[PDB]
Amino acid sequence: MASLIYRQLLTNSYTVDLSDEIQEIGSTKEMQYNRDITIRFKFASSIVKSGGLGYKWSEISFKPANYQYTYTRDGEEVTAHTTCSVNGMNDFNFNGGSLPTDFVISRYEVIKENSYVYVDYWDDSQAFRNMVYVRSLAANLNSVICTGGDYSFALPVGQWPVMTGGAVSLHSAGVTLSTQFTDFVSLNSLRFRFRLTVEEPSFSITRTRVSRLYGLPAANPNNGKEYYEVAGRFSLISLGELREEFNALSQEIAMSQLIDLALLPLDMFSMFSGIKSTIDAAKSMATSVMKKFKKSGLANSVSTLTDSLSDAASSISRGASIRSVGSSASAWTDVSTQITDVSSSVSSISTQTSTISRRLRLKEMATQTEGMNFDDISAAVLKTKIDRSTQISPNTLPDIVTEASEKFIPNRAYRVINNDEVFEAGTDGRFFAYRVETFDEIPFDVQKFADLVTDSPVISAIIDFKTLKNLNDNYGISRQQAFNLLRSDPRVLREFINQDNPIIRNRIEQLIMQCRL
Amino acid sequence: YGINLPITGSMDTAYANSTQEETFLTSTLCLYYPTEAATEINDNSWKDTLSQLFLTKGWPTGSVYFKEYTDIASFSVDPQLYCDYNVVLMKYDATLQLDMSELADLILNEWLCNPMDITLYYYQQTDEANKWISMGSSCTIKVCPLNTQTLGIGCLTTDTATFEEVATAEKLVITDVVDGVNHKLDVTTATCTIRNCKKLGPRENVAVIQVGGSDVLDITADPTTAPQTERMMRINWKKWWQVFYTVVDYVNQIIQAMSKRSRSLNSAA
Amino acid sequence: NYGINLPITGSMDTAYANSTQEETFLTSTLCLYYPTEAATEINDNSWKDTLSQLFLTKGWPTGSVYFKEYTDIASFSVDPQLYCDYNVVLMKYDATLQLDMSELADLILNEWLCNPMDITLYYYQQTDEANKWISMGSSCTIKVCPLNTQTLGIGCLTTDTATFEEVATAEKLVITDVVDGVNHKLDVTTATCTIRNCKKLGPRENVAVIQVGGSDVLDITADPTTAPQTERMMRINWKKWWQVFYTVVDYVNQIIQAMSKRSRSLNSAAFYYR
Amino acid sequence: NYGINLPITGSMDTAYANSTQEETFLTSTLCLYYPTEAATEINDNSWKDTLSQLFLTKGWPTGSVYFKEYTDIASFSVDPQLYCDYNVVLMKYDATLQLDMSELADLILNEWLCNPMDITLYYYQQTDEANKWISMGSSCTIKVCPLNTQTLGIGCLTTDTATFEEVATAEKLVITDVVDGVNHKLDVTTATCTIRNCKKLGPRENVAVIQVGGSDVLDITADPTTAPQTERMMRINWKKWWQVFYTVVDYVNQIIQAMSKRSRSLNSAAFY
Repeated sequence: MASLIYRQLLTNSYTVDLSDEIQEIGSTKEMQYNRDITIRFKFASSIVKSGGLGYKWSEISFKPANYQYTYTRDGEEVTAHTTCSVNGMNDFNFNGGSLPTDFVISRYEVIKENSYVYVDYWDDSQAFRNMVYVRSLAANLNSVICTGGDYSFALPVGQWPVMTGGAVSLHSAGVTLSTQFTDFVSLNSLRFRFRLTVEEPSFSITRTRVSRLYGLPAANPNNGKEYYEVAGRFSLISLGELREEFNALSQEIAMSQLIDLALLPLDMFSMFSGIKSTIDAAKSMATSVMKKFKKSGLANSVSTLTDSLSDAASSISRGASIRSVGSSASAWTDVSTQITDVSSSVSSISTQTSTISRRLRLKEMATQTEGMNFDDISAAVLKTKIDRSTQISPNTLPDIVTEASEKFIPNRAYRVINNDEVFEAGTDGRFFAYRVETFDEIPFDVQKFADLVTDSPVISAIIDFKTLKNLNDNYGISRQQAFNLLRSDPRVLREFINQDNPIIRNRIEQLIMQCRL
Repeated sequence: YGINLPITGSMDTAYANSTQEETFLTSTLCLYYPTEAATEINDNSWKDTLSQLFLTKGWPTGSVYFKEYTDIASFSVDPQLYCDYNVVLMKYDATLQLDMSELADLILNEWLCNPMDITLYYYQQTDEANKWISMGSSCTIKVCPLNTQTLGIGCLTTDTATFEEVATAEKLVITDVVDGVNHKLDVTTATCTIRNCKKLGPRENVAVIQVGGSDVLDITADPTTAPQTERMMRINWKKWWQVFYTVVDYVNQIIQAMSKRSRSLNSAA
Repeated sequence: NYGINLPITGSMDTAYANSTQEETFLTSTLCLYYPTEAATEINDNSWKDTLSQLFLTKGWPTGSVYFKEYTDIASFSVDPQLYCDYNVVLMKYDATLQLDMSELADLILNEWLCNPMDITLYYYQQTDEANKWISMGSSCTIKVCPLNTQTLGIGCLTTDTATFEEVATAEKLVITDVVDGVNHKLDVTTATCTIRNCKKLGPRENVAVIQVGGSDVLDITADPTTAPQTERMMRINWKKWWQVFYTVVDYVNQIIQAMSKRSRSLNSAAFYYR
Repeated sequence: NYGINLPITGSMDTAYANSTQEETFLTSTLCLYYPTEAATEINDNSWKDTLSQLFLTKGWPTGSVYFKEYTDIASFSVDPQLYCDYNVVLMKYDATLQLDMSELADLILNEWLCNPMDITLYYYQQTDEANKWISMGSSCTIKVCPLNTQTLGIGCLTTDTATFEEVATAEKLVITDVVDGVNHKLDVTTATCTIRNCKKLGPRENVAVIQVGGSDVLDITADPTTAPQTERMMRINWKKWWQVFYTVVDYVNQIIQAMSKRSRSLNSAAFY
């Protein structure tokens, strides 16, 4: 369960980039409210002549244009402002020749089906001003046809060429967010963009060689109209410190109900379901949550073990001297056996065990093992509280999740059975040796340990010795059960905690209290 | 953090690897040079260029600082070592040798001082480690040894024209008198400050790097000893850009010859 | 077998083969390098000859000893085609020339490996504490410009050498050292200079720089941390030049014994050196 | 090394350690020697550069390959200093200069040991088929006078060099050979020449003289009996110089493989 969710992430990080790379290109260089809407707008043009005799034009282009107006909606007069701009315009030209007396248009813009028209809109009602958290918005608008008027090119001598025709229809396409910054204040808006379809009539330039072209030129796109209008309706659907609360919020999680929710592959789609946000948060956020992971504890560490294998299997000819408590070199055992890069205070064994725990432990998880794996107790903690909070906003979800990994279940140990011998690497401190059956302790070994750890399945000892031996005596514990209570079987464990209620309910609970972060 | 002492000696034999990777992350490096050094470099961005070069050797941008002493006398006088690790560049000026020796003796070592009132109490040094370190604008110290009666010996405790002059207008002076003898002191307190210091531990920081000559320096106040420490390095002289390149190319080597101060470590009492 | 590595049996037979000086007297050449001033002060047309007869005393056959005249530390540091088996060079303390002297010592006293550098087409970088740039000639003037990982200047424009950093102004011998592991566009005055990329190492089992005057000090470390004092680095108290030579002769073997053949040359090594 | 005393083991483990060319690409330098005419015909300010990028193809990192310009076989013969690990020298068949070329090949392609001779005070003699007198400089003119066992001339007066026997008239590189085991008073023009006594031997695991032009060979040998043909003696068919270089690049490894890396030490082959 947690197994996935966690790992599932580091698996899908490669994505982080692609997405990341988008917002750049694109980056720079509750309560519902309704309202029919009337969008009136117009284009503007810039026409620049070349110098010389006066037969040549250098540029005919679109320019943003503002419009202001008032209309009635629900018995109230609404004042609205719009700004119309275009994107993806096409550069055309006309070359009548290189003589000073030959008609030329060096560059004129035309909007076609690969172009967009944007109309920014603001009005003075109250629902509009109260839009700062937006969970969702759709518009149902009529289309409008924009047709080109004539534009005469007044040559110094003779008959004047005239650009005429051209037309496109505008269709509501995609709804976003947006905001206008003028000399002092801001005008929130979710400017829609219109996709275009070319329409009749085509355009041409009389007296020349330009006819039967489709699209709308920038020469006279308003065709003498005071404005173009698109009307319809739109519907809107609307809605350090952190830690100290997570902790307290944990002190209540049930027991049985928890465990279970650690036998359910709470993967990707699951975790970011409950969250309810304004926009593409949880989305690029499930991606940001990523763009946090690949930059933290769990990350690098795992990235290390990985190499420590390659490097030590690739080297060999020059295998690191290191050292190995066990048959032979093998990252897991040895690399920890030697790079006891920290120091002072107690006894031998414990130190390696420990350092061999670090890798072995936490680390192991994100790969292969049985029964409820620590983390799957952690995930449970998360998918829990991260729901009993309700929040939305981006800057939160990331990190906090990550950080959960690095700081959950500070310590914890593991075990490896083999011939009825529970070998328990009590991380940090301790280590014991069983006789599986009659819960007993005989000299533990750094050796027998070495290997049997390296390449065999491990177990995230839910309950360890302490709890176990104390459990075995004041109860019974059939050989049957026991054998399961080791593999950290879901069932058999769930039973007790659910049924009996003695000890077991502390070894468990205590862990919850430990994933306090 | 502090007070008491006895470590276990078992040979666990586990060296904790690297050590330069904690100093790159957590420590500051302060480079002291003379004006002439920078003037010869003649760039408005030399401090900057060297800093990027310092990332190579492993010191994060905001890590290294560049302090300009313009003379050995002022530097000797304004000693408020700013960073964790201080490596001071000294240029061989042959007339200023003792000025340099007195300054080295101060940085390279750990000092303990108390204030002296030359006006009201005639003092005496106690052991080979009790010295009088005075410094300021113009330090001029005249002394008058007292016999066991508070009477002069070769002087009249009344007229300083009979005193014995042992320093004529220095910027830093470590004065030494025959141990176990009282002396009426006559310093020019107007421009000088004289304090009674007890020496001791050597410094786990500075690293006086000497440019030029083919010196041999001389601290020990005595004649019998000559101590040569690791925090006393040398670079034959010629071009300043080269000096700095070397200091950068061997930062760790230089830092390793120093480390954590010790007298300033938190863990004290 | 002589073009590979062979390691010796360690048994303590324990039998030293006697003399050693009686093979070097017969088979080796001794080359004495001195400055002009040295000979000028001697003022005899037969000093080289007189000393040679005196050299028979110490055991060197007539045609054995040669006398080479460098007139300055700068030129000598230039055409160092050490001619004989054993070279003992006499250096007179000139205090302004110290580093000139240091750079020259660093070259003779040590074993060097070099390759040529094309300052014009490829910006280089030094690799370890043993990769240095040794340039020498008429007038060596080296300006440098450190490159970031883009081939862009750092405190300089790889385009205008007026922004470069000058690290040598007209020297006759220069061992330049830059921050290891950084590329640099170099601007030497190749007209009068030659700059080559050398890797250091083996030392010299020959020279024996004997220093006249001062209270001496030689730095051969580029770093600040180390100071190496070798046997092939001797010092004599300046009185008169005739006295210096008398001593060099009166203690030829002692001086030779502090060197010894030329491990890198000898025959049994022609492969990895020679 | 101090070692050569103890054999080496002959067991056929039989495990070839693969490639070889991947150590030389990383760690060695390649120096190309050509004549001026070669470069002049190429007429580009960036030919050295273009070829260098082309050299990355064959596997030689940018700062690896160097281009040295000899302008004549005689100068390239006088003051010798092979600069790089691997040296491949391009020689253009010039038929009048053949022996000049032979004497130069004999020097690069082989391993030389040289002691100095004092023509003034001491009349010398060569010992074996490997003791030769290699002299070189501005203008080398060597006259010789064989001595009988009395220090007396044989067909000459050790007193007047007008009776000597001229064996070299103003060459830039000369490997002189005299009847072995006979003393000779020598008369070189030491002003412009330098004559040194060399013992031959090892060969060169570097020089790969690539010959442009003609047909015909040359027998470095001084005798008449032997003719040695080595791998470090290659030949290319002339078309244009650009083509020559393209081939040298297209077959760098093949050419390098015909050499080795032992033998580089001090440049100037004569050993004083």
